[PDB]
Amino acid sequence: ESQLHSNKR
Amino acid sequence: ESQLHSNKR
Repeated sequence: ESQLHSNKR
Repeated sequence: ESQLHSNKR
């Protein structure tokens, strides 16, 4: 989820 | 995003 919440927007 | 927030944990 790291990656995803790095994606963020 | 719904489709992934769907995965919440």
